[PDB]
Amino acid sequence: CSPGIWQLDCTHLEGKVILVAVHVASGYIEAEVIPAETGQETAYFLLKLAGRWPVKTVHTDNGSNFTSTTVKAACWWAGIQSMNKELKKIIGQVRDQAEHLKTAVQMAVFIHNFKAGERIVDIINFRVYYRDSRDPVWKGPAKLLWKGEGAVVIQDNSDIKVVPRRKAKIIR
Amino acid sequence: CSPGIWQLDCTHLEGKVILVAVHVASGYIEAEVIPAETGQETAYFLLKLAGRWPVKTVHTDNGSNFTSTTVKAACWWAGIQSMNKELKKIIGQVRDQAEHLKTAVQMAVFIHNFKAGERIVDIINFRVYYRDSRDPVWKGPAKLLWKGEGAVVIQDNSDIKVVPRRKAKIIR
Amino acid sequence: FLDGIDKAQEEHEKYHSNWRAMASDFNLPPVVAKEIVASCDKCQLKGEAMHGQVDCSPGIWQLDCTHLEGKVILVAVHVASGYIEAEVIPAETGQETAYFLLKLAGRWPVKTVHTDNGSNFTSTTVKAACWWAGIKQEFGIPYNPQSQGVIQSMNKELKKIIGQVRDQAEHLKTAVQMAVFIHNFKRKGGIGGYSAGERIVDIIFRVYYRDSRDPVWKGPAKLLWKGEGAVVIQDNSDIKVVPRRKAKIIR
Amino acid sequence: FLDGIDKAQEEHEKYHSNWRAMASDFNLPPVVAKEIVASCDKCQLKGEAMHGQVDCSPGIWQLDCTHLEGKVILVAVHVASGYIEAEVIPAETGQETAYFLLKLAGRWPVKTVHTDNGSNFTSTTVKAACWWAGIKQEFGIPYNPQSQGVIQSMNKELKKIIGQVRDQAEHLKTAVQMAVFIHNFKRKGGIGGYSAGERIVDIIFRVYYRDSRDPVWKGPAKLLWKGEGAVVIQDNSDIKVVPRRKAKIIR
DNA sequence: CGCTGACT
DNA sequence: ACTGCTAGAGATTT
DNA sequence: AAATCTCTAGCAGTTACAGTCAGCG
DNA sequence: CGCTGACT
DNA sequence: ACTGCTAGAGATTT
DNA sequence: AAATCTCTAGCAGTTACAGTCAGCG
Ligand SMILES: [Mg+2]
Ligand SMILES: [Mg+2]
Ligand SMILES: [Zn+2]
Ligand SMILES: [Zn+2]
Repeated sequence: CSPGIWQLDCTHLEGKVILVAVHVASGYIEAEVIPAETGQETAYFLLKLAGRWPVKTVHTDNGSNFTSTTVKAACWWAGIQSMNKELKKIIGQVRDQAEHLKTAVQMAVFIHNFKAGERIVDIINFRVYYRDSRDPVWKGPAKLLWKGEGAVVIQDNSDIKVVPRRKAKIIR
Repeated sequence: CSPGIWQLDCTHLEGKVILVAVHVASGYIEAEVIPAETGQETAYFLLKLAGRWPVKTVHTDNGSNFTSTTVKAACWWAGIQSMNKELKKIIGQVRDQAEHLKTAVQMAVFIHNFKAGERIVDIINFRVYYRDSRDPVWKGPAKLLWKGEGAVVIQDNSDIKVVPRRKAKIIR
Repeated sequence: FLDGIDKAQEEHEKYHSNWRAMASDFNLPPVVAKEIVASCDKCQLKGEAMHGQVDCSPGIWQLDCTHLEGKVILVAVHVASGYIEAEVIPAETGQETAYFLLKLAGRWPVKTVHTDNGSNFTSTTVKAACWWAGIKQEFGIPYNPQSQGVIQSMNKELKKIIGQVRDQAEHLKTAVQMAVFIHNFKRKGGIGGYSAGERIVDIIFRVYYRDSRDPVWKGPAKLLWKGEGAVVIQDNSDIKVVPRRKAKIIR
Repeated sequence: FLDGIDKAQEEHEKYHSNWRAMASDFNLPPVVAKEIVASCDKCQLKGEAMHGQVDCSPGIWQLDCTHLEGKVILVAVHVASGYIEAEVIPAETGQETAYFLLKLAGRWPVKTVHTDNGSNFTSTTVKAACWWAGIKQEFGIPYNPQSQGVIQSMNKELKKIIGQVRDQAEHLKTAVQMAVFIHNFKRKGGIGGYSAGERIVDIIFRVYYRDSRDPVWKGPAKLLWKGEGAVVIQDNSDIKVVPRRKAKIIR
């Protein structure tokens, strides 16, 4: 399965439109209140996802807010049911926790996604970059010997060093 | 003779006061238009000379603009006839070269002093400080081998260098 | 001690000479000279001449607004990856920000937020939001924008990119998110030549001071705490933080 | 050449990617990448990232005004010795300045003056004055205060010293000349620990640019001359100087 | 409801 | 055809 | 202690006004 | 005399 | 009880 | 060419107004 696959959909909760994209190969969901059915806010949404995640393909239907040529232009520049009802039920749960609907929408997206994030992380030994005291230069690839909590044990070419986590970054 | 010796005097050309100090041991003269006879502009004048040259002693008379205690306070904080007539005659010469009198006063002081400056310089081998290109750090004592015009020939510990005069200073 | 000291203190208290002047002139050593200088109150203005280092942890997210074409942009940043979550705010208030942090928690793992003491970010609405989301609300010094420095630089580049692609839109918010696309996925460099999605996915006494835009350095105050970059002090039960560039310590 | 180049130019002309992005993405070398980047107009904003070095000759004297307590101070400086000739101006105009330069020529050997294109220093009165005194009137760039940089720093220290000794006067001009005394004779350091009287007596293509406080970098223009620090250019018979920090050259 | 001060 | 700098304050090495 | 790096504020023509909201009356 | 623009 | 930074542009050494 | 120092603008809540005078009408 491919990573750049997004399935689109929309519902009409409280008589208000909600537009949702779903990472198929992880089931990872982002749903946002669209004020009005049109290609404008749609292309705004795919433009957000475009710069929020690496889109390559959107799967969708013949709705007028999707066949709008603004979609094709913004996308040219740019290059599931059970989930809809999952978020529907969760929205039903936390509707009374927040007055505005859009709030509880993002609360349901939060609940589903974290309470799929580490799934997309799973879709896509270690090297460490660090800073000493009073020397804002970032330092070379440091061989991670151990990752601790609040401190980390690195090795450069001649010095096994302690560094607090507030001055380190660990990248493959 | 001592360097910090200044003789004071004043005249009244065009019915306007002019106050003059004279370096005795060089005859070096600074004369300035004082608007009014008082210790205020007087102490202003000795306060200028105090920060314009290293005064130690002023020789003067019992005039009221001099016995004013403002003089003694500003001075506490701070720590010839033929010249008066010399500048008088020169002022007579260049009076028609400038409308305002104060102007021609400073023109006469200019004429006398440069047309005594190098005398006070005479009252009080070489070391050179320099800057390279794109390195605003000032550099060490460089043994002057020759002083040229527009360039200078220096020696540091291992490099006899050319430097243009726009990037050099020569101090004993 | 030596009458040179007394006349050095009269000299100093009339002219506020430096330590080399009194030292060489009155034939004194540099230490007691620096003790006469350091005994003075007025001469002690300049600070320590050193920046710090912002905390660079995965769970941190900088946050700040800016201004353009009459509109108020809000900008969220990841400290490590340089990633962006930017959007337009129709009119700045705290509720819309709280909705934005809810938007940023529902997409990205947030643990704590480091921004300034602006109006919004102290409201109660934001507090309830980061409370619900398990996010810790951190603040910094008021008049030390460099404490947020990371995000500030982003605005520059963000505005820079808007200089390039403003002719590709009839509206602002579009070009904003376009710039976000460019910076996060299409530009590369820094760490190992990654774009911000690649990085973000790879990771996942007497103390004188001034404040208040007041160049009048403050009188002696009682040092409470010393860290690395800022300090905490007391001037008549006035407990306050100061960054070291804006402060001086007298041991 | 290679269709990768064409799609790199479409890519670039839609997103304005940098050279590493196009290079690594479309599997190209860095040189032609930097040629696509350098072929673009919009991306070419930033300049050369380097300061110069002001001419430090004995016969030079910096000159500039400043503002304090509603009054306008005038400040003359020697570049080498750090010496000062400061005074208050009752109300800034060119004639009073010309009288001041006459005052500074009658006390100190002047050969040439380096200041800015302010109103006064271009008037004819000053020209007649430095004409009579054998003094050469030099100017600098308008919107590059660092070209006078020396004198600017003096104002800081001068104002700093006025912070220390303003309670020793009923008038401003007094405290001004007091500060002059302190800085020139009583403070020491720098060269070898001298005060300014000791030192002063010891001595004695396609080029894009911006100006006019306009962050819109300018279109291609024809380089006329290259020195060390600034350059001279032509945009449709618009002969003008630009400092290198505010300019970029395309070979 | 003012409104203050506090930071932006 | 012209150009950033100065004075302190703190580490650090002799 | 005595020297020798290393680094930053503020100088540059200059500010009183806008925009919010927690907290106190 | 305006006044413009040009820099501070 | 907390902390300046980022992306280019140009020399310069491998 | 390919890497590796080295260094600076502008970001920070934000500007329309004052002060002069050479030059052009
Ligand atoms: Mg802010
Ligand atoms: Mg000026
Ligand atoms: Zn003092
Ligand atoms: Zn481009």
